[PDB]
Amino acid sequence: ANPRQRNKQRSGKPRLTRRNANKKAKAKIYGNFVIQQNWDKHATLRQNYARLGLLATPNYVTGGVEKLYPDPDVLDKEISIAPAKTEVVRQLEEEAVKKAARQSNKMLPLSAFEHAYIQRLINKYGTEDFESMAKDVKLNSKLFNGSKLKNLYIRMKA
Amino acid sequence: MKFSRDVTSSRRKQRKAHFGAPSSVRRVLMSAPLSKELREQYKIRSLPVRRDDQITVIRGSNKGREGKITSVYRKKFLLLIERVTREKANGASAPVGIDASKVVITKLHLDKDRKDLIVRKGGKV
Amino acid sequence: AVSEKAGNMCRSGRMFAPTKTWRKWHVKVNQNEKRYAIASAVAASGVPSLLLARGHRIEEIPEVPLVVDDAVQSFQKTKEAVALLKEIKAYRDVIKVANSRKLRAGKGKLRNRRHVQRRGPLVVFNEDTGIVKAFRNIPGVEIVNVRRLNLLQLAPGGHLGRFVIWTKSAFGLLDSVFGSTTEVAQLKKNYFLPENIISNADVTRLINSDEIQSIVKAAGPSRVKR
Amino acid sequence: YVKTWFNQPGRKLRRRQARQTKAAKIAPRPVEAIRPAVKPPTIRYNMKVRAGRGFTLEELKAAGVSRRVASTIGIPVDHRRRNRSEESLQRNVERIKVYLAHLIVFPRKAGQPKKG
RNA sequence: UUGACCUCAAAUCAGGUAGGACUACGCGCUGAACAAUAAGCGCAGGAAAAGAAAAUAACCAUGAUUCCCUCAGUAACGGUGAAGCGGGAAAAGCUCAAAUUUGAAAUCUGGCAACAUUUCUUUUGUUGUCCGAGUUGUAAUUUCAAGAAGCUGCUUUGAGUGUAGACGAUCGGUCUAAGUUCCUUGGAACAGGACGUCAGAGAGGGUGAGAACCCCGUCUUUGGUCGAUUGGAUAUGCCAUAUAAAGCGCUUUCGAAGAGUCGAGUUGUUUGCAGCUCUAAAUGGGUGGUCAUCUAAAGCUAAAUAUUGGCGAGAGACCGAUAGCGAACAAGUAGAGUGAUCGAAAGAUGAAAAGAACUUUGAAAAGAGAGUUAAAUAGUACGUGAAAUUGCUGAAAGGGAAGCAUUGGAAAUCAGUCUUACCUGGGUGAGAUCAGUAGUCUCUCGAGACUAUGCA
RNA sequence: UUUCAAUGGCCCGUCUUGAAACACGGACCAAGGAGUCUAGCAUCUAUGCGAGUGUUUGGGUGAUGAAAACCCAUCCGCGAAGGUGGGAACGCCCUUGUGGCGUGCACCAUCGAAGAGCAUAGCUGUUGGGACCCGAAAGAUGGUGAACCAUCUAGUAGCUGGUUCCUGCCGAAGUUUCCGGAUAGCAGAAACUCAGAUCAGUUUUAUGUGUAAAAUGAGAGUU
RNA sequence: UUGAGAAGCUCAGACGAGUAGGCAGGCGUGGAGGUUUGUGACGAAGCCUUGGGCGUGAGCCUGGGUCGAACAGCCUCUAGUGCAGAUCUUGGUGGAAGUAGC
RNA sequence: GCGAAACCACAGCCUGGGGAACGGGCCAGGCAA
RNA sequence: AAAACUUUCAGCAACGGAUCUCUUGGCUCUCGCAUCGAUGAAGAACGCAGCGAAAUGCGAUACGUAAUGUGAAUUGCAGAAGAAUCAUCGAAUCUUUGAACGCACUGCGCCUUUGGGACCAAAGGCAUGCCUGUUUGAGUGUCAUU
Repeated sequence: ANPRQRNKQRSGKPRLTRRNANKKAKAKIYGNFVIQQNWDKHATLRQNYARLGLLATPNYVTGGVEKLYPDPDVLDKEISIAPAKTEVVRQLEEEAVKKAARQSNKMLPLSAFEHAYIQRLINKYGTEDFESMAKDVKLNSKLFNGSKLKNLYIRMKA
Repeated sequence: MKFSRDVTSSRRKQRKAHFGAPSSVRRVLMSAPLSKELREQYKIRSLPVRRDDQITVIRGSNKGREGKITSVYRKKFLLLIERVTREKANGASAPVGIDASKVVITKLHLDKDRKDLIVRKGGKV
Repeated sequence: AVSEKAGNMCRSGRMFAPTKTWRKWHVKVNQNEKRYAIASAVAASGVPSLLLARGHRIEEIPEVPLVVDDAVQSFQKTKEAVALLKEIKAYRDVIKVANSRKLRAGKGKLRNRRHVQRRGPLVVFNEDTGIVKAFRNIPGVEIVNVRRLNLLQLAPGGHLGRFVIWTKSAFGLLDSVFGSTTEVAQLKKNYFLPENIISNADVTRLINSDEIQSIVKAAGPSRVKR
Repeated sequence: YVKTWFNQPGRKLRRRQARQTKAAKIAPRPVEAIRPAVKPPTIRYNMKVRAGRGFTLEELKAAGVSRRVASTIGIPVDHRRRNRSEESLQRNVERIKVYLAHLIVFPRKAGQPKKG
């Protein structure tokens, strides 16, 4: 119809074709390797989350969920977790424990500067009157507060 | 039945493809079978035609009479066979054309590229 | 439709009433009408007469409704389906459809509508494990799940009585997908099978029974002489 | 000016396909974020309960989640909604608490300089 | 004076950027007919715009925007004609101005030097130094949802560089089942019969007629394999400027909030917007019902949504050469018009050109022989070749009509022909559904199909 | 089949006109060519359900076209807000039949004061939309060299010309009356109640031409 | 007595103009799902023909001649579906006419 | 020798009467070669 | 009354191009994607093939080269035998014009560089507005300034 469409239909140049149409094929899973391995490539995400023990939506389903077979005083209280209903959820949960196990050393050491910084304060103002040792300014060059001085005292221990 | 949306099932579009195809796409459209004993020797079913390939015509008025392929006439999908000719008015020979899917290849022209093609498709010499 | 830019009697003119895309293409039917038409469609696939009268070559089928065991759902090769079909003597249908593969009449075949042929048996399964890829290449044989039975596949052409080949797992689910006239289908919510105008649909039994023929008055001649 | 709904089955499948790529990108987490329970603001529907936009700041603090992290573990925030009735605070705090019961949190690696 | 700082200029001073095109969707200005309508003009993107309340509401209150459904042809107006509500799709939040870093412009472009880096020798960075920008304010910080500052005691952390594998995304090559067996008609077998084979492949097309099995494919492929190019994660090596930076908490200390704007009179436009006349406030100001809600005059922002254009793709109860596009072809083409503009007609020999050698007549054009072909009742004026219309021949008829209808006749021509079979009699040889008979097969004793054997 | 013989028959369509007269349109043949598509409303019928009803905004799903089919969450729309007699049908009889005794639907009289929709499809009707097809100078915007071009435009019509196959049944009115109309009437189409009931472009009888009560016929009356 | 396509078969009587208009049953075209285990190079569709038939009719079936690749009956679905006119559109073709004439 | 356009339902003896023109078709007539 | 002429019907030949069959075209709906130009786009003109009538293709590297493939054809002929009126495609080439750019619109130049064999030729650039910066100078500046 159009001039631009029609001149290249008559010409001899090949058409810039793209065999892109793959209907009915879903998006292959990347990201978490565990779920990818247990991801059925044919089932829909609502079916696969359910088969894997995961909630696709914590919010109300707005429709009619499939029936494949004929199926027969508290603000202080805390919900004591939810046991995993599938092995695959336990696989995800087990990795969470191991990843936290590696990242367990959250205590930091001290560098040389703050090391001798805390010794100079400690050997002069004891070890208990942290407010008084924050009140001094001759040695408290940076003018730290009592709260941060105690943190350095704890961190220097280990 | 076709299931890919990458393929088409259109008489208009498939014929457009057939007669809009260039030579490097026409060289696969013009293929030929292989003789039964040779077909199993290389374990391949059909190979594209080629000049200087010894073939036997199986269909048409020129059924049975053998020869080679003098030159493959790609722009009309024909095979020119020596000694398979026609007497014109002036006594000359206007060699008739046979389509590549009628003849059968008996003796191939063994090129270096053909040998690789045979072993590429899980075959052997 | 036609090009909106493009009188009716003039050459190179605007034909009367330009075809418009907003024509009514899709037609609404109430669901309870659709379930009735499909419960009826399933019922009429168990009556052998309505199967022959639709053109199905089931003169040697061992039994109607034809049910097989669950092992047909685990088929893998279309040699196997032909192996099974030929031992249930249902292959007459497929050999009928193969011989009925004409070329369409008219300008249809110029429009990706090239070939025609009859409809073969219908295989209703319950689980996909290789049945759908076994039987599919067999000409005519259509495979459709129990839970999504389609009226264009149980009443093709509008005509009742398609030859269905159930499986045991699919047949056992029929009591749950449709329900009963008293209970309700577990899978179709609040759906009860239709209740008929009459119980005994055979009238000649209603009339020629004793309880009526004992009270009718005398009988005249069927044809009165002139 | 006339509109036709021929792409209605096309658009629905495009939406489903758009949900599946989202699930692919974010595997463990749900495709949908949690929403609170609120009541429609009219005499006609006031006895109803539906979803809200997000959890107010009193709903986060009472449940025990800071407002900054809540945006990261998928709990959404509504600075505009407020709690006037305690039953509205109660129905949404327990909604958070049941969510944190089923919430597995993947640890993230953290920079640990040699000094401090 | 010097020379600073301010302005003023120029230079082929280096580094740049703007224009025109497209316009289906999109954002503005503007506009008459017949209506934010066409047009006219201006500006963009893969979407544009809009957008985190100076928003509703009177509720158990909701909570950025956008689209859909309803609310609803409702209210209101006077037929025009909504919005909350509700239900869905999608969701994500934010950055400045107003604070003294003042115990230290901590910020940044450009030149130069090396270091790197690449869709890339074509990209994009860092380090060092020098110069400028900047104190008429560039960073950090804070944005009302708060927050600043002091305090407390718990919880936290990379804008690095590799390697390795897994996963994905896009491009490219590649791996891929079975008849061309017999018989008949035909120019040709792809047909009809027969015997087979494959089938995750009986879509479609080609091939000398309808080809699952001759060819391309198709199915396996929701994939193996080999390459490259990248994306977000994992694993792990190295480097970390952390004396640092956050969240929650407690506050005997604090808390800045956008002006020719809002608002009023007045005049245009179509309620807002625009001009003109004036022109404000600080628990104020806007809007709703003494109350409720909101926090304007600054800024950004995905997805849900649109799409008669562009790059491709798949289909159709669509048209089938006077149709469907104006164009199945040399189609905006010839051609028409000073010009803007306007604008057609036109598809099919055959399987193969085998496209008619040659002889002959003719100045040739062409004709006649002759040839090819299955066919020339396919000869390039080429598929079938209708009607109108014209020429030749044969027939009957034919004093200013014709014309048709009935009834026949005549000429001319077709309809359609059928004693043949039935019954009875005998003989002759038979067979079987029959044996004063013997076996197998499938059914349900006997019902079939048969194989012997005898012919009563 | 052609032709002849005897008997016959004013050109078709439109419009006009009681009718014609007419005036139109018709050189011939082929092809093209005109109540269509849609939203709203009401009616009739068919179907599903029935104090209910409606899956298709959307979500779930659909491996063999996956734009189909199949399934249902939250709303929402539209609905929901007593006696007397005549009576359909039935039973009991009992001189049976005749009728009576009853029970009395729909409904109608009387006195009075035990929801029927919703949705889909069709038909006909109506209102809009380019609105059966064709035809009236336009006008406006914007351009080109008073003229001309392109679009808005499917601008406007009570009017003009045309509007396409067969058979069967019924078949008017052609105008009162008030007042462009609402009536009526004629024709139908449905629902009713009766032939033991009413009638009649009827005729008599007779009372005072009207009225009232015998024959001749027909079943008659309603909404 | 076989006469149950109960939508069938059978019996009896009267009747038959028709515009506007109302009602009903059918014939035909393109395509659509079903079907005829339909037809077709031993000749589909089409076309012509004073061949033969069928129907009141719309229409239909068939013989011959040409012809050469497709097509149809039945049940439903569907619509750009039926022509003698519109000084109708397009193409073709006559008389006028070998005339006006050049 | 080269060669239109207009026009065209179809025609073309009248005599009279034929009521509505009727003559261009109908009936009586003659004519009609 | 026969011929001629006029008329009907049949045979045959012209004429015409309907019908029937299809069909590398149209239309319609859905679907995926984001991509022009001062680094010269869209458009136009002139060129170019062993020969093209249109038509495409291409730009003096002209119906294209490099590179990666495929592996022997182009085809009316020619033509070579890594062939190919082939595919892919990341490298170069890409005539005059056109927002169109030295002034003008054919011509006329300017500047610099390269060179020729002081002058000339070729090449390069020489369009305007605006932005960041550099240099140069000037203002009737403000000072500064003993």
